Amino acid sequence: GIRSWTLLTTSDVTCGAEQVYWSLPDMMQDPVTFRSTRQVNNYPVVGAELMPVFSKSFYNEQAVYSQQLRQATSLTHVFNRFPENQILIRPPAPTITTVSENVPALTDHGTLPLRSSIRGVQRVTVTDARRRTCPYVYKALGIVAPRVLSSR
Amino acid sequence: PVFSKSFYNEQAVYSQQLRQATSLTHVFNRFPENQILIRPPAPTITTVSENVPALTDHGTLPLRSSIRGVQRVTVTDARRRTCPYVYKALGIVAPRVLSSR
Amino acid sequence: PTEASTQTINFDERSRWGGQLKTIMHTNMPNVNEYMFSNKFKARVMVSRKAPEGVTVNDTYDHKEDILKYEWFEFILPEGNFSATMTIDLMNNAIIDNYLEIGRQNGVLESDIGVKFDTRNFRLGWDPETKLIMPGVYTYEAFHPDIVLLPGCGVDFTESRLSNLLGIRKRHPFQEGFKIMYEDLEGGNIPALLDVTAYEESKK
Amino acid sequence: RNSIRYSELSPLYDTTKLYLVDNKSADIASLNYQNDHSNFLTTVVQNNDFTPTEASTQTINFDERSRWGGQLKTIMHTNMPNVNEYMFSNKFKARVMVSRKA
Amino acid sequence: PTEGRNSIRYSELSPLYDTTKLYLVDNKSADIASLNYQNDHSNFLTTVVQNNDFT
Amino acid sequence: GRQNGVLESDIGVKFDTRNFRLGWDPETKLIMPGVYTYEAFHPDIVLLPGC
Amino acid sequence: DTTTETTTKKELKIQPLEKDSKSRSYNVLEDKINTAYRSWYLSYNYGNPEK
Ligand SMILES: [Ca+2]
Repeated sequence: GIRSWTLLTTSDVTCGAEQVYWSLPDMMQDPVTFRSTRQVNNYPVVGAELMPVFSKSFYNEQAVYSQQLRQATSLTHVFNRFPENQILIRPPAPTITTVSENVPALTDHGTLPLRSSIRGVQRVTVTDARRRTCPYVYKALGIVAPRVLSSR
Repeated sequence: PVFSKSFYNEQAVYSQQLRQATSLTHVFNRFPENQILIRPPAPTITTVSENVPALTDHGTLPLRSSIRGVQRVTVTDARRRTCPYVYKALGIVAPRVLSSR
Repeated sequence: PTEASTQTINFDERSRWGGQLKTIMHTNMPNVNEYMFSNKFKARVMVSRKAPEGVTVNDTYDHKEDILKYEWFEFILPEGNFSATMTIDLMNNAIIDNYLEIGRQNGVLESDIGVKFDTRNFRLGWDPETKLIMPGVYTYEAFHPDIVLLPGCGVDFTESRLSNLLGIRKRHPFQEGFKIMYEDLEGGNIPALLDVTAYEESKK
Repeated sequence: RNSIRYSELSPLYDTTKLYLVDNKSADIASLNYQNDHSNFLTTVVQNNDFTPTEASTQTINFDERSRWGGQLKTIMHTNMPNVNEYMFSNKFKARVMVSRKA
Repeated sequence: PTEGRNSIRYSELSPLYDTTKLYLVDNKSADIASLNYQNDHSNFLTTVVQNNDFT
Repeated sequence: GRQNGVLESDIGVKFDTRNFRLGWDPETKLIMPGVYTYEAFHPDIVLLPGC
Repeated sequence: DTTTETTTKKELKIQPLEKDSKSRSYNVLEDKINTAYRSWYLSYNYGNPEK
C-alpha cells in the first residue's frame, strides 16, 4: 500500500535540517582534492556544520478551547470554511506545536593548513549544500588562530 | 538522537469538569462510569519522544593510507542493522599524522 | 581597506603551518521561505464537472455524476515561518485558494475538493460491526499530518520540502515515483461515518 | 631541479579536511537509488570534473614513511516516532477473556 | 618529535617538470571578449593559462 | 494632527502584524468576513500616502 | 427582497464598507476594492514579483 512505498516520520518545522559549507579561501591552502578557483560556487570548503535552524516545541493549550467556540456558534476564519463537513474541517491542532527558530551557532571546524601570505583582505563565503549564497545569513564572525606544524 | 522533553499538562483537571457536565464520548473513554475502566487520569507531566540532531566527536582513528574516491558510510543499530529513521548524516574527518615507519 | 588589501600578513617559514578556525554565525530563516522550497508544491484538483450536453431529471442526480476534469498545479505560500499546523492550513487554504477560482466556475463541488492535508485518525471511532464510526464523528484528534484524497487528484512534492514537514517521506529518498495518487492510498479510504439521529429515533 | 609549477597549490601535506557528505548532487543520482541514509556512499573527491564513479577509482593518497589517522567528528539527525514498530514500541502480548457460558 | 614526509597527493599530476608545451592562441573564446575589442591579429594578447576557471 | 485638521483616519504609519488580504476572495476582490481576520503573522508596516 | 425589487437577486454588497462605525474613514479609493492603505507584507509576499 505505501507502508513500503514510503515511511512515517515526525514533523519537522525546520522541514529539512540542512547543512552549509563554510569557505573563506584566500587563507587556507584548500583542503585535499579541491581545485583552486574563484568561482563563488566552488570555493574550496574550509569547514561545514549545519544550519543554525533548529526546532523548539511547546504544548498548545488551545487544544480543546476551539471545540467549544464553533460549538457555541460564531464567526468563521478563512481557515474553517467548512465548520460542518467533518472532512473539510480545519484539521485539529496538535497537542504539541513546533516552531522553526534559529539560534546562533559557535563552532570549531578544526585546524587547517594556510598559505604563508595573506592579503590584507580575506574574503569569506558561506555556501549552501547546493553551493550558493544563503541570504538568511545574519552576521558571521569567523576568527582563526594560526599555529605552527611541520617544518621544511 | 532520540531523547525526551517534558511539559506540564494543564488539561489536568479540566476533563474532571466536562464528563461531569455530561457530554460526548471518545473511543478513549467508553466507560465514563466504571471507575475501573475509565480512560486513566492524565499525568501532571506529559512526556514527548522527540529527536534532536546530534553532533559528536568519536575520537581519532588510524586509517588506511589510500582512499577510494568513494567512501561508503553506514550507521548500524545495536542489533547491527539499517535504521531508516535516519535523516541526514554528515560525517567529516580530518586526517592527521602519528608514529612513523 | 583597499590599500591594506595589498600589504601582507606574513606567516612565516622554513616551516609551514595552519590555524584553528573557530567561528560564530547567526541566521534568520523563516521556516517557509521559498529559497528552501518550504514554499511551493504540486498536486492536482478537480477543475470541471458536467454531463455530455443535456441537463436533467432521470440522471438529474446521476447527470452530475458523469464528467470530471483534472489538472496539475504548482501553488505557493506566503513566506514566513509557522506553527506546525499553520503551515498546513496555509496550503489547505491555497489549495482551496485554487478551487474557489476554478471549481465554482466549472460545476465543481466543495464536496469534491479532493485534496486536503490534515492530521487525524479517521477510523479511530470505528467499530467492527457497523464497519463505521459510531459517534458520527471522525473523533477530532490530532495525531500527525495526513493527506486525504479524492479520486484522480493527487499531490507531488518532488519540487518541495514541506513533505519533510508533513512528517511523511519516501522510503528510497533518492529518485522520484514520488507523488501521491488516490490510487496509492489503497485500503486507507475513510470509513464513511454513521447517522446518529436516525439510529436514535428508531431506538424504539 | 627543473620545476614547472604554478598556482594550483602543491597537492599539500600536513593535514586537511575530508568532507564526507551524502546528499551531494551527483552521488544521489548515480549511487543511491540503492538505499537510504543509514548507508549510502559518497564521492570524497570534491572535484566537479568527475562522475562519482570515475572518481571512485582515483585515490586520495595519504602518505607515508609514517602512517596516521584522523579525527572524525560527525553530524546526524533523525525522525523517530516514539512508537515505531521497528523499535518494538509497537507490539506486545497479553491475554484476555474470550468466552463465557455454563 | 614531528618532522615530515607527510604527503597529501592524488591524481592532479604533479605540476610537472622537464618540458611542456605552451599554447599561444589568440582566438580562444574568452580572450576576444575581454581583451580584444582593442585591435586585430597583428597583436592582441592571450591567456596562456589554459584553465577554464579563469577570466 | 488634531491641532492641524489631520484625521486619525489619515494616521498613515502603523506598524502591525497581520495578513490583511487573507480573508480575501477572488470575485468580490474583497474581504468577505468584513474583517482583516485578526491574526498575527509577522510584524508589518502599513502606510498612507507620502508618509 | 431589496433583492427581488431590482430584477423587477444578488447585487447586495458590492458596497465595500466605506468607513467604520465611529465614522473613521477607510479612505477606500475609487473602484471600491482597494483602500489606499499599503502594507509591507502584502506587497513583498503577495504582490510584486521582482519590482
Ligand atoms: Ca501554559
